[PDB]
Amino acid sequence: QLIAVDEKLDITTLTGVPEEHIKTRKVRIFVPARNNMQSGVNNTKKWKMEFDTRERWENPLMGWSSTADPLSNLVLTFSTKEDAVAFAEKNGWSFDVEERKVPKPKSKSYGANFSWNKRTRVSTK
Amino acid sequence: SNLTLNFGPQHPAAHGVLRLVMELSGEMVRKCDPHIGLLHRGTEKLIEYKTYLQALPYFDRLDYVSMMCNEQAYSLAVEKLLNIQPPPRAQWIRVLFGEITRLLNHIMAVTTHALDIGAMTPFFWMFEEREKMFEFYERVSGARMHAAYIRPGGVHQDLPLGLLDDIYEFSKNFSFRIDELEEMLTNNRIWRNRTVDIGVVTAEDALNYGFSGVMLRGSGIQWDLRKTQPYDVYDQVEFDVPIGSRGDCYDRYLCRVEEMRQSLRIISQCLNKMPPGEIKVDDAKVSPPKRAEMKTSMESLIHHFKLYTEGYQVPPGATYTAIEAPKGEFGVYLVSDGSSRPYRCKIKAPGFAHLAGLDKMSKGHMLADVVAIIGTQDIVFGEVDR
Amino acid sequence: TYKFVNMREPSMDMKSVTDRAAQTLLWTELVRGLGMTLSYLFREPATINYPFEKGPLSPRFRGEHALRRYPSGEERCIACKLCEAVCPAQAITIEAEPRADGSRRTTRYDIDMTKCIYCGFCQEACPVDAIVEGPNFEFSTETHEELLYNKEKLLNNGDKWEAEIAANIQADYLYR
Amino acid sequence: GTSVKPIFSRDMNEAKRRVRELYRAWYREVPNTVHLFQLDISVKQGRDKVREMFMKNAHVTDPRVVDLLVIKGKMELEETINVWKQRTHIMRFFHETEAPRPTDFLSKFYVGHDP
Amino acid sequence: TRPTIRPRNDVVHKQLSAFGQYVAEILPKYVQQVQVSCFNELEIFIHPDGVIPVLTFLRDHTNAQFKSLADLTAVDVPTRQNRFEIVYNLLSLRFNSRIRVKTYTDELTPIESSVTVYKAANWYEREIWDMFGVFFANHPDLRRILTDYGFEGHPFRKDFPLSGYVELRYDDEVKRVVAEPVELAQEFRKFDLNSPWEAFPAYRQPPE
Amino acid sequence: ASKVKQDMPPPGGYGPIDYKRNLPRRGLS
Amino acid sequence: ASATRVIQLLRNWASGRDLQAKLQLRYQEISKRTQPPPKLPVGPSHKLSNNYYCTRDGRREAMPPSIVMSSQKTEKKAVTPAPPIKRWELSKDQPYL
Amino acid sequence: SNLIEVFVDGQSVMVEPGTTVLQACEKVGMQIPRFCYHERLSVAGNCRMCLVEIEKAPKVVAACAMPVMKGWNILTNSEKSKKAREGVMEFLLANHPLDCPICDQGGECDLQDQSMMFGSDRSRFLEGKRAVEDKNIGPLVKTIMTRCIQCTRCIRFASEIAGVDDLGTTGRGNDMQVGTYIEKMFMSELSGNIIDICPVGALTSKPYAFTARPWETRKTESIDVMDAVG
Amino acid sequence: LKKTTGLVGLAVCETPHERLKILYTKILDVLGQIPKNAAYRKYTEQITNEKLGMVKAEPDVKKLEEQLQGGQIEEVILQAENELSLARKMLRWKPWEPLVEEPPANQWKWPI
Amino acid sequence: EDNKQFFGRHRWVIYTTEMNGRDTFWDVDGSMVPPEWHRWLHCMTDDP
Ligand code: SF4
Ligand code: SF4
Ligand code: SF4
Ligand code: SF4
Ligand code: FES
Ligand SMILES: [Mg+2]
Repeated sequence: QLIAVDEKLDITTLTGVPEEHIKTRKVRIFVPARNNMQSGVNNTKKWKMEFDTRERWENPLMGWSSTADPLSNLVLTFSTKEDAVAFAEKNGWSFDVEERKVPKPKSKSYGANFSWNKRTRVSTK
Repeated sequence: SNLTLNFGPQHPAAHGVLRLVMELSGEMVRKCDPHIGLLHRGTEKLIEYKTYLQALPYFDRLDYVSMMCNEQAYSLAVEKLLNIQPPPRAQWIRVLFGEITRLLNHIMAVTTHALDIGAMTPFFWMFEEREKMFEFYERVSGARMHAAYIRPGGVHQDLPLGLLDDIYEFSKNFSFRIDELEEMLTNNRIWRNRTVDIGVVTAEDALNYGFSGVMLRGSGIQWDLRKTQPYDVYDQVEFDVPIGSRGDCYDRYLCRVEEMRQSLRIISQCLNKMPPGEIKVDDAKVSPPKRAEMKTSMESLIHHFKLYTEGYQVPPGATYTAIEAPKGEFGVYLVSDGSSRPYRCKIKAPGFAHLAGLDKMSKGHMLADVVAIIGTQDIVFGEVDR
Repeated sequence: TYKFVNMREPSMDMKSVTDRAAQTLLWTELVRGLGMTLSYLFREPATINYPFEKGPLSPRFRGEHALRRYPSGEERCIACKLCEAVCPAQAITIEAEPRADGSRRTTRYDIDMTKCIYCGFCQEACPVDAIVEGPNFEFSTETHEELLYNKEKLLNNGDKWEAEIAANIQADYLYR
Repeated sequence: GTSVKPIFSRDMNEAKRRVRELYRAWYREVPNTVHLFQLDISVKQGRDKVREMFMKNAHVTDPRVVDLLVIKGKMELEETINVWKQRTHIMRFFHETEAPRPTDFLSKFYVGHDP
Repeated sequence: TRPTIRPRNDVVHKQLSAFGQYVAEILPKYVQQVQVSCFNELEIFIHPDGVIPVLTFLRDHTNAQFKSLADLTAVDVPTRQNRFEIVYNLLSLRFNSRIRVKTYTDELTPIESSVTVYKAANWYEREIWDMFGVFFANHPDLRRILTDYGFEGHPFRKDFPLSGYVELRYDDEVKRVVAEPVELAQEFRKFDLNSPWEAFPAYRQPPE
Repeated sequence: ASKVKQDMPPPGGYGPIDYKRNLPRRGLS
Repeated sequence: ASATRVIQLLRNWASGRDLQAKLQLRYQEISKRTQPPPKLPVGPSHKLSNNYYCTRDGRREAMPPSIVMSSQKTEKKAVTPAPPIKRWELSKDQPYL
Repeated sequence: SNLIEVFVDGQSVMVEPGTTVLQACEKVGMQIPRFCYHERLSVAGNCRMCLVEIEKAPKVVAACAMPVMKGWNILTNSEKSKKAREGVMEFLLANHPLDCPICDQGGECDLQDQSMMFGSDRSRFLEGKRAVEDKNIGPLVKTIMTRCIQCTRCIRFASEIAGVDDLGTTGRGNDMQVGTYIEKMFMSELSGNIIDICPVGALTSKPYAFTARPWETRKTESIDVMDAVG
Repeated sequence: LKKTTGLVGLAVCETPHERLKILYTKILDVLGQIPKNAAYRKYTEQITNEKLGMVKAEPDVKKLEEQLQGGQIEEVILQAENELSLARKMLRWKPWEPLVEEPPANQWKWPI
Repeated sequence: EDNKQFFGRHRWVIYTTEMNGRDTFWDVDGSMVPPEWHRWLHCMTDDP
């Protein structure tokens, strides 16, 4: 009915991950920064979890880019920072978290472009 | 102790890569345990990693015997999630090529089953017709079997100017080939001894076990998705649904032959009723514009760029869409999260349930009876393993 | 609407019973099957004399890939990387830089023919008819490495097959 | 509290009992596996490999995780008994074709950028 | 609005809503939510303890005879506390209808196996266990079905890498096929295709 | 300003297509 | 084809049908491998005037599913998911095969 | 306090006086389409893309430059707003060159994305497009001025942020060109930023030309070391 | 009077009216043990009373078959047996009780 | 060509006995047809 387990959640032994990719990896939990080439903000809504970058080398034939770690393309998406922290904790990964960078509200005024005595007056349109 | 034997993967009657572990007393079968996953390529995760257009090619491959039907099922799901609608000519082309695909699958299923039973000649006779239908596929799309012709907005290209006439020429003669097959197989007493009262499944058990398609219709259940839940233009064509009475291999074989005849009927109706117009939905935000407009119009170039780089977004939601594929009810449960890549794509293939019920189907039978029962279930392992 | 396939009973009049007994004792239907096989024996076989004869194809056929040129000799490819982005198999690898004369051209255009699925999406996505799937299909190799095409191999393929590729495009570009 | 429901074992003791049952089963099966699969290892090698695999996750203190581990162990044992596994699957426990990765700082520094 | 837009069907929407209300009234102990999607698909979100009752009702009630189990799958959503979402799709031949049942579970909580209600689930549940790690309590024969023998991990998991962890090759020294850590000659190239502009205003979430 | 040319069935219709089974008697008593 | 008439008679008697009427091999009744160019009509939304996209936007009319019976929040006849399916008719074309 | 109550699609929010319609809308999560408005530059109001309908008001307003009045109900998804956005997008694409395959702004174009989201999908423009000659402003910023949409973002950035007044507009009507009017290099320690603010491929990076497409690149967040500002 | 009902494993039932009456009476008796406020009891009692009334008022098997909309009266008997078994199971389960547990805060929220 | 034969057997090629550098009396292959005759021979067109 209810055993009332009093242990911290830990599923590292059930996931089939080699211990090299559990004790050595360092995950990064963050809200991605806006692409400065565009003005849309729709890619800065959800939290993301990624892994540290590992070695990439040039494969002798065709000069392609080879890698040896399996978690190089793994990016997870979460609604909240607490959810990502819980996932990383229960999966055994050590994480670093960065707080969300929200742009502060500005004070825009069209009339300031034509100020009578202030420096904000524009010299062209 | 019962002798344990491995049937497949490298076996003539294993139908590809199926490992069957069977416990035999003598040649009696005590228990069949199918081992699958020898053709599991992780299609669903890969689909999760592609766009909606990029994932279309995977669908033909799930069942490589009736490739066009698979794309249509997927296309219907994406269209339902998109809340758009293909033009009438696209739908008529879809149904025509679906009937051609049903013909291909039935010929393959019936002939291979006969080959396993030991009747070699029928397979050779009908694969020339299969070659002609592959010619039709290649003419319409450029590939003999992996056309990727049916898209989630309609079809890719219009038919070449001399295709309907050739389809008519083939259809007006296919009946005699069917008749020769039936002459060699239907009334033969060896065939009846091999197939009658072998693998009998009751209607209630067939329903509970998840069977669909002929495996239902062979037990007397009056069910067909083209009649009860029609999708493209199937409510505008007339055909009959063959119904069995005994539930054995012989009834299912007769049902498949009659299904080929009815699909010839539907092909005739589609040939006579093909309408004019465009071939894909006239919405450049879903289907790519013509190559002539992409090179002259700025909006067309922008939409072509964004469709072939990012792909169209699909509004968030989950659907389960099923069609009456030649092997049974073929379904897809598609989950979208508002992105241009599907969040989840579960594929339901009737071969899964049929192979699951094979063990119940082969109770009290011999080894050759088990070979026959494997043949009669119309199993392809690309759709079983995914 | 539906029909039955195995719901007929035989008549039990003495003539029909005797006919059925004659069929059982004399193997009439087996003789009919033998006759059908014998009839197929005296027909003309549907076999073609490969390699001296070839099966039919169409202008839309997808075969070996090729990179095309303009009539002046300039390459059509501009390194827009649309084919690489659309490839379902991730078989295309592209690297580009400004040329010595300032043109936007590739320095690397690699196609893995063993990753490729020959779907033709690349020639659909291309906006300048640069990359095409040609008509050739007899290009089997004795080693895996020979199926890893670089830019030089694809350009040689284009130079070799242009005379037919242009005709095939001319016969089908109105359907696209 | 926590409103959690068990799989098989209510407490730690039942989980340990199931673990010991699984250990007995594997210990019994090892010689038959060595004979049937025609392995080139000794019975002692197989048994101490079983012990090592059991001890690899001896730090678990959650009865539910222990129950799931025992279930997976039963799955593997049933696969080995019925000869569903092949010789390659059995020898994949020994890593006979893998070079021993160094564990000290200096060798890792010499080899590459991977810590 | 006519040519390219999919047409709506109000009658089926009303029928499905009425039947969802009927089912929710009949089984208040387990039913948590009912939805009817705009393409006329009926979904019922229930509590994990009600998998056997609800399904049994939906299979046996005279007004709701769903004798066919079309599909049974799971969906992985890492951000939820209960990670996995179990989905049952049922088809009623008598009333020519389809219904969906949804429930939830985590990595360690088992779910009652529905082999007594539907034989078809027998393999389906196995598949779930193979690819998601969800344990089904009273399954007569639960084991891997699709993955390789002695395959560790559950591939259809969001944290599982696409190419896995091990790859196979024949080694001549030992004269067998061996598994070694995966090493790709060309790494899978990750594409960031998401547009930075909102596409559908109707699905906008409140910014809290 | 040319007309629209497309793959269409010929005016009227296509000829009838036989699909029913044709198994003669072809035997003595 | 080109078979001798005696061989034709032998084939017709052996098969029981007239093979000369329907041959599996194609000789000259197929379409020519070269065809005239097509014209391929445009479509419904190729108008210049009454063609604002917001009036033909299928993706933007999709809305989230209707929520009935949220748990958080008299006759009452029993209902079915749909009216019962009707019995199929027995194929006036060919009822028994 | 002194906050006023306004409505976005019938949803109540309280905003400071002097807040424009765009900021009030973005306080509820809705991003108004824009081309010439940059929150760190002075308001321009010329691209005309941010037009929205106020309830009971017959004329659409420029959301980037119109302060909200108390009680206004902004209708960001009304028929009038969508028609205004479609018309403005069509006018913007009337003279734009078909350069997307050769433009370095392929997957990062605000013009492309906003055409895909708020514009139409066809063209009824049967005339011939305009072409303007290219300018040379140094070895860092590459200019292809046919792609310009005359948003005057670079001019405002140079005037206010960079502090040099080299950039401007010459001519008028259709024949209005953004440039320097003389062979002058726009050289400044902040000269490169005009590449980022420019929403189209009119101004691009010259060292970066033709090397990559944005969907290919992996982005890693890091810290500058070239000075002590970090 | 009728042979070969059509479905495999379904046996043609002689005297089907008596069997149907017995099954419906048994269903009603089982439902009598369920609390009156339970919606399941009232709904299935209403449908069972309607079906029993239609069974009592039609002696012809074909006319009853058409009126029932039950699809091959043997199937009606099978459905009655299924409903009786479900009624016993539901009497054991007691699903008319209030909701056992409320889901977590964002369990069913999609997208993400 | 011989139009009296059925489709697939109405067009054929007799290969040369000596290609660029190798003797080809016995070892012929289908890759020796040049592209124009390749298009004609595969029934991709009606014109040589
Ligand atoms: S044919 Fe398809 S798989 Fe092959 S390179 Fe082109 S896009 Fe990629
Ligand atoms: S081949 Fe075509 S699509 Fe590919 S990069 Fe070159 S121009 Fe672009
Ligand atoms: S600026 Fe944008 S729309 Fe213009 S050509 Fe470049 S990518 Fe295309
Ligand atoms: S160059 Fe760019 S930033 Fe400057 S006015 Fe033109 S589009 Fe705007
Ligand atoms: S953003 Fe408001 S007019 Fe330009
Ligand atoms: Mg720019």
